Amino acid sequence: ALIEFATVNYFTKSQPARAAKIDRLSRIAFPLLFGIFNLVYWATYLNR
Amino acid sequence: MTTINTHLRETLPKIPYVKAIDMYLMGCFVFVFMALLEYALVNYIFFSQPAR
Amino acid sequence: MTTINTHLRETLPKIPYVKAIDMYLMGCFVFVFMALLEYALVNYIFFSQPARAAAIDRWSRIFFPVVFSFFNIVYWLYYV
Amino acid sequence: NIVMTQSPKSMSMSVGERVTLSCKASEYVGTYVSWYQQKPEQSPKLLIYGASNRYTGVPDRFTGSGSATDFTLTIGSVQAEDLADYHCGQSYSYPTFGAGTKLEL
Amino acid sequence: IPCTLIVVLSWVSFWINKDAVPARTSLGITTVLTMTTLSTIARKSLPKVSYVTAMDLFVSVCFIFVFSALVEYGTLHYFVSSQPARAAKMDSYARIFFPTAFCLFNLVYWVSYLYL
Amino acid sequence: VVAEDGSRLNQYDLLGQTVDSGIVQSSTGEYVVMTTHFHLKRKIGYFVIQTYLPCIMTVILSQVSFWLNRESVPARTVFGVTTVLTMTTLSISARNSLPKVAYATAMDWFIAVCYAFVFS
Ligand SMILES: CCOC(=O)c1cncn1[C@H](C)c1ccccc1
Repeated sequence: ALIEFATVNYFTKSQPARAAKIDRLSRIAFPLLFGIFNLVYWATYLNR
Repeated sequence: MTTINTHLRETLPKIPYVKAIDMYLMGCFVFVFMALLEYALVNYIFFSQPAR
Repeated sequence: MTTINTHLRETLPKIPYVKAIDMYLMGCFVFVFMALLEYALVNYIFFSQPARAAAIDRWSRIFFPVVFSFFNIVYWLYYV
Repeated sequence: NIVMTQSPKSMSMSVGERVTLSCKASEYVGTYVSWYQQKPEQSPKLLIYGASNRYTGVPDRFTGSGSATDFTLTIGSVQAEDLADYHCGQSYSYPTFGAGTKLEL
Repeated sequence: IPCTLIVVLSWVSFWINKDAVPARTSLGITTVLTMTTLSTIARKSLPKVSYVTAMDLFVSVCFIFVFSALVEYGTLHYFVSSQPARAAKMDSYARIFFPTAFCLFNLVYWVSYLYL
Repeated sequence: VVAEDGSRLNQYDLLGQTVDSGIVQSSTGEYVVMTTHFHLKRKIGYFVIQTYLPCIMTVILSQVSFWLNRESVPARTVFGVTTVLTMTTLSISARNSLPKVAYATAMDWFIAVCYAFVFS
C-alpha cells in the first residue's frame, strides 16, 4: 500500500491519468487479494 | 488505544474468551476507527460536493 | 529522548538522587526543548519582522552546536 | 529526659465518688508508666504497673487507662485510707517521676 | 528483516516529491525512532557486553543510513531555495547511491561474518 | 539497636525505632506480644525527576501551542495530540509502581490535573 502511494505521488502532476487509474484499481485489488489470502490461510489451517 | 490494550494484556495471563475490559477497549477502538473512516469519507466527497 | 530515558530507567532501581546519565539526558532534553521554543519564537515574531526570524536562525545554526560541545566537554571533564 | 506533667497539683474529693488523675508525658512512652501510692512517712508502693495492670494485692477500684503519651488513673468510690500522694513515672527511658498530687478530703 | 525493511521504508522518501516537506520529515524522523527502538530490543536480547558484536554493528549501520537519509533531505530542502537544479540532481544521485551502498555493505558484512 | 552502616533503604529513610509491650488474646489463650515500630519516611527524589518533571515539561510544551499563529493547524494539532499521548503513557506508567489500591494517591491527583490542562 505504501509503495503504491509512492508510485501515485511520483506520477502525479506529470501523468495524472495513470495515477488516478492505478489508484482506482488499487481500491479493488488490495481488499480482494486480502480476502482471498484470509480464506486460503484459514481453510488450509483449520482443515488439519 | 492500542497502547492501552498492549499495556493491559501484559499483566493478565493468556486467556481465550473476551473479558469485560477487552470489550470496552474494543468498543472504544471501534468508535475511533469509525471517526477515522468518517474523515476519509468526507475527504473523498469534499471536492465534489462540500454541502454533503 | 523520553523513550530513551524510559528504556534506560526500567533496569535501574528507584534511587532518589540524580545519576550522571540522568544529568546527560536532562541536558539533551533541555537542548531539544530550547530548539523547539526557538522555533516557536521565530514563528511568533515572523509576521511582525521577517528579518528577525532569519537573524535568529542564522545565529542558532552556529550557536547550538557550540553550546552542546561545551556542555559535552564540561560533563566529560567533571565525570572522567 | 522525658518530663511528666501530672495533674492536678492538688485536689480534694469526698468519699464515694470516682476520681480521675492525669499524667501526660512529653515524648512517647508506650504503656510503660507506673503509678505509685506514697502515704505519709512511708515508702511508695506500686499500684499500677505497665499502663493498666493491677499489682498483686491492689483493690479493684484502682484502674488505669493508657495511650502513647497521656495516661489516666481512676479510683471509683475512694475510701478513707486512699488519701496519699500519687506519683506517675515512666520507664520507657531512664525513669522520670511526676510532681505528685495531694489527695485531701 | 525489520531493520532492512525500516531502511527501505526510509528510502521511500527519495521518490516522494520534494515540495511535500512534512511527509518526508515525518518519514525520516519516525524511521529513526523505530530504528532506535529496534536497536534497544536487539541489544536487550543478549547480556551486557562491553564489546561490539555483529548484530549491533548491523543495527548501528542501519541507524547511520537513516540519519544520512534525513540529513540528505535536509540539505536538499535548504539548497532548493538557493539552486533548484542542484537538489534535482541530488535526488536522482541518492536514488542510486543509497541502495548500492546498502547492498555492498550487506554483501561485505555477511561474507566477513559467515566465513570466519 | 540499629547498626550505623546498617541501612539498605534505597527509597525510604529510617527515622527511629519505637518499642512497646502488649497482651493479645487468641483462640488458644492470652499471650504476650513485644511490638517494635520502625518509622520510615519516603524520599521524593526519584518520583520528582521521573513523574513531576515529565508532567510539568509536557504541560509547558502543550501551553507553548498558544504562541504559534492561528493559521498553522497541523503544528498545533500535533502539539496537542502528542502531549495527550505523552500524558496518557505517563499516567499508565506511573501507576504501575504502586500496589493496586482502590483510592487516589497524591501523584494521581497531580497527573489528573496535568491531563486536564493538556486537554484544555
Ligand atoms: C527539563 C529537563 O527535562 C527533563 O528532565 C525531561 C522531561 N521529560 C523528559 N525528560 C528527560 C528525558 C528526563 C526525564 C527524567 C530524567 C532524566 C531525563
